[PDB]
Amino acid sequence: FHEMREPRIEKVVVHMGIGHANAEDILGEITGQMPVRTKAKRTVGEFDIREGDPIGAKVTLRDEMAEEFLQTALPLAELATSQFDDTGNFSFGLDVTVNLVRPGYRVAKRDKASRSIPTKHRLNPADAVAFIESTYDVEV
Amino acid sequence: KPASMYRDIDKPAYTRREYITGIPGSKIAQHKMGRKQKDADDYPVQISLIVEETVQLRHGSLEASRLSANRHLIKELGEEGDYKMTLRKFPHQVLRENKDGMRAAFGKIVGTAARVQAGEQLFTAYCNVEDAEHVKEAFRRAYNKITPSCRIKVERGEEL
Amino acid sequence: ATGPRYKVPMRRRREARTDYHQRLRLLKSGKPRLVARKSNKHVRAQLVTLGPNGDDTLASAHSSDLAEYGWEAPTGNMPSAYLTGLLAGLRAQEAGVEEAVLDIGLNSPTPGSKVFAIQEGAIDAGLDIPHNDDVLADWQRTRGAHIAEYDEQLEEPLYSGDFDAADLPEHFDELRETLLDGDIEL
Amino acid sequence: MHALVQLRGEVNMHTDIQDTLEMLNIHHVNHCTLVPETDAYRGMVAKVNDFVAFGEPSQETLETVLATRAEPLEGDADVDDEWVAEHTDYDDISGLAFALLSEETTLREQGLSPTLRLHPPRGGHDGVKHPVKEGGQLGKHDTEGIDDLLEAMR
Amino acid sequence: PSSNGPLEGTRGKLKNKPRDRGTSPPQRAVEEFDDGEKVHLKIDPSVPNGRFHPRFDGQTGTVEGKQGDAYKVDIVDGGKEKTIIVTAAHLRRQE
RNA sequence: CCUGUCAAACUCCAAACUUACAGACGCUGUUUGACGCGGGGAUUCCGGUGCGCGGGGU
RNA sequence: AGUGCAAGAGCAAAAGAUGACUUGACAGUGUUCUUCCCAACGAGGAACGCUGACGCGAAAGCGUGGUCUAGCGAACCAAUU
RNA sequence: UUAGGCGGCCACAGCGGUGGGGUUGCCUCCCGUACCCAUCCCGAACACGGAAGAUAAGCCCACCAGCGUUCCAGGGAGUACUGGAGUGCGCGAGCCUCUGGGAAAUCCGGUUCGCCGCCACC
Ligand SMILES: [Cl-]
Ligand SMILES: [Cl-]
Ligand SMILES: [Mg+2]
Ligand SMILES: [Mg+2]
Ligand SMILES: [Mg+2]
Ligand SMILES: [Mg+2]
Ligand SMILES: [Mg+2]
Ligand SMILES: [Mg+2]
Ligand SMILES: [Mg+2]
Ligand SMILES: [Mg+2]
Ligand code: NA
Ligand code: NA
Ligand code: NA
Ligand code: NA
Ligand code: NA
Ligand SMILES: [Sr+2]
Ligand SMILES: [Sr+2]
Ligand SMILES: [Sr+2]
Ligand SMILES: [Sr+2]
Ligand SMILES: [Sr+2]
Ligand SMILES: [Sr+2]
Ligand SMILES: [Sr+2]
Ligand SMILES: [Sr+2]
Repeated sequence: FHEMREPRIEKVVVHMGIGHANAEDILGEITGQMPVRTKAKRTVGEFDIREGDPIGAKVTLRDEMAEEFLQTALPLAELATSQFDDTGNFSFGLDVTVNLVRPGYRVAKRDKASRSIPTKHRLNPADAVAFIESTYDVEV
Repeated sequence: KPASMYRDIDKPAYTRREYITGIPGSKIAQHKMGRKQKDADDYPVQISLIVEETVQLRHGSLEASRLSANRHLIKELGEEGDYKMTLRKFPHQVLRENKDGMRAAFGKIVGTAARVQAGEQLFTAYCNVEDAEHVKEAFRRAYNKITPSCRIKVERGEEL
Repeated sequence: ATGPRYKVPMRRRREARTDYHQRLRLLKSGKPRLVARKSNKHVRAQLVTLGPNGDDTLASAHSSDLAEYGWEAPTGNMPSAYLTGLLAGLRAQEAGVEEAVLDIGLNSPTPGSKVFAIQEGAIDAGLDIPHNDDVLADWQRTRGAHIAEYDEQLEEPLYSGDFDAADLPEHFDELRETLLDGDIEL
Repeated sequence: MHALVQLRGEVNMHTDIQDTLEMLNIHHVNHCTLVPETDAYRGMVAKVNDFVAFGEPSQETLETVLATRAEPLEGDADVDDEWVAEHTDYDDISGLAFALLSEETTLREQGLSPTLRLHPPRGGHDGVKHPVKEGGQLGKHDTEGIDDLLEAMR
Repeated sequence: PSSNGPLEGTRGKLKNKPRDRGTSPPQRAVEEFDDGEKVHLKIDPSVPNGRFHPRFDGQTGTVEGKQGDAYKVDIVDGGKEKTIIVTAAHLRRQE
């Protein structure tokens, strides 16, 4: 019961929303794996006439690659209360977002007979803080 | 122009503003009169003005009658008396006029009117027992400025 | 849900189990579907045809009933998949079924996968099914040689329950041998 | 079983109405036919409703009328008990009349014209511009009311 | 009419009621009809192909063979006999 | 929440009614041959009125 | 929402978006409906087949241009294959 | 069907909620990347290999009607509208009687928290 309910890190997405690159090199070295470009939609007056074109990049970290990053990433930002998604996620920082969820998430990500996670099984801001706080730092 | 030109319902409903342009504004200044803050149920007497024939009443007549009716209520009950009258209909029907002979005769927009079936409530006033004979008089003046004959019916009141 | 105007998906689309767009293109052939479905532990293969109140399964085979012919191995792998297909394909021949079209449901058409293995089995059983040989896994991986070589990187036994230490793709050969035999109580 | 009597002429009446009448074997004003009460026949008289006079006649009245106005399928031959006896499945007019009312046979089945060609109503009818409920002579009638008509047109 | 195209004045008949919106069930698009069978003609708004002229909606023809997968249904427009090529998707059995 | 109005180019609804096919009854056709097919000859392509439903227009 | 453009209609594991590959916007010949309700009438149009040759896909299958309804032209003569 | 696969009808099946269920069984979540295959970056997904753990998700089972929907009774209503007829009424727009049909909103109480087909299976 309690084991199949205790949270885990789904993914850690580190991204840099520039606007026009040379920044791929830093993310690659700080995360470990290979990064990916980021395009945009809708023409903007801030010199964005080319729809599909590089603006930024991101990296989705999973498993160890994610934890080994968080250990040397969390000690760099003062986490707050408001800095938490109603779902149970948080973004701080070069942005760094941590997606958290319970053991049976695959049900909503798979192809065959997928189903959305019930609100009860959906993580909570409180349950989120606790789990994280219970791992090398303080809250609020 | 005479009401003879528009009083009868003899054309299709012409109200789709998305297809009609240049429609003249409504001369009807207000629809809520008296004390619009107090409720209708806070009054012992509720007298309505009922139209006895199905007709089309132009916004000019609507304003003219609503005016001469409420202008009386003001005179008799003061500018802030304990009454509250209501004009429930709104000029939805757009009117034309073929103002060339019968060639390309579809007319231009000249006004608006409110369609009212027989037996409908054009006006409904809410007053106290004492001021009941005043509203009846305001309505007597009002039915004089609209095409049909009317009935002044007391909907809530056995004080007589 | 929301109101009267609202549109609720067809039950099997709601459930995310049936791809109706692919189903129509499938049915257009006029032949029966060789429904190839797979689970975490097992593999199923049904020879389905169309019917007035719903589909009709004329023949079928489940990896579970594979042991009934001497299968002491797991049931969610390549040799298992192929064999289940061959079994199903054989029962199909008996029921009068001679041709079919592979229906892989919501599975992906990945080269060498289990559904193509299931397909190779049914075809081998004597069924005429539109296929493409270069999308099928090579004979050895079908046998289960990929797992024996995985067990070679031992140090720790691959199989928990004692089937054997080094594993036997020869067991596959034994079973296939058993099925192709004219006798066998289907 | 009802007795239909055309009381209004063909001129100006809708074609689909005039056709229905003709299907009910009635081609002239003052002509009568005996129609069974069935769903199909009910739809037919409903359509003819405003140009006809109908209702269930009494055994007695049906006999008076058959005696006086019934004709063979061909000829002037008087339809009397003797005639009825020699050509029909009955012994007399009453026998026939009972069968018609009980809807066991028809006028054709017994070699009789399906039409009773009646005489104008003696002393006149109640008018052809109003129904029975309004003092007219059109539409459904009382068993007593229909008899008064059929007898007056004997 | 203001124009004379095939879809002229066909707003109602070629539109689905909100709840019938979306892709139609494959079953009826595959239905097999036999020669001599009486079938009702009704265009399925959700199905683009294999339609007949909207003027023939409501007819009840007689299947008299097929051309490809589509059927050849006989009908009588007014007093004139016509043959209509139509796919099962827009056909229903009578009774 | 409460309170007051509408739609030829709106519709969650929805007739009467019109309409395809078939059965039944009716009527009709098999010496008055219907239904249908083939051929000869046209006239006709200024219409009008009543009622019902209209659209334009005082 | 989007789907080139009136308006109305169709579309969500798509008819939309992205990506990649591709040239079926192919040759030949028809059936049917439309044009022209009923009911004769050309060009034009569409749906649906067959033969040939191809593209894509694991395959069923999809592609006879653009989701559907507008974007069209006789004889004579010239040019062209 | 002590949890399965494929379906038909495509909300009576939706939305939301409550309770129950799994030793070598089932479905899962689950564990794991040598392979087939995979990510414009991630064994996340897809694909493959497999059981140490779990029934908390899903799923299956039982049940609740607050919202949406289906149907039924009574009320609204034989009202609104309407096919046929009238030397019936009205200056008239229009109305009425007879005949054959007949709503919608809404009120009230019930219903509905899917039904059915095929194959497999303590
Ligand atoms: Cl599957
Ligand atoms: Cl057609
Ligand atoms: Mg005679
Ligand atoms: Mg006299
Ligand atoms: Mg008289
Ligand atoms: Mg229309
Ligand atoms: Mg010339
Ligand atoms: Mg040239
Ligand atoms: Mg539970
Ligand atoms: Mg008069
Ligand atoms: Na790029
Ligand atoms: Na002029
Ligand atoms: Na549909
Ligand atoms: Na043509
Ligand atoms: Na569970
Ligand atoms: Sr008019
Ligand atoms: Sr007056
Ligand atoms: Sr009509
Ligand atoms: Sr197309
Ligand atoms: Sr994993
Ligand atoms: Sr007069
Ligand atoms: Sr006058
Ligand atoms: Sr009734």
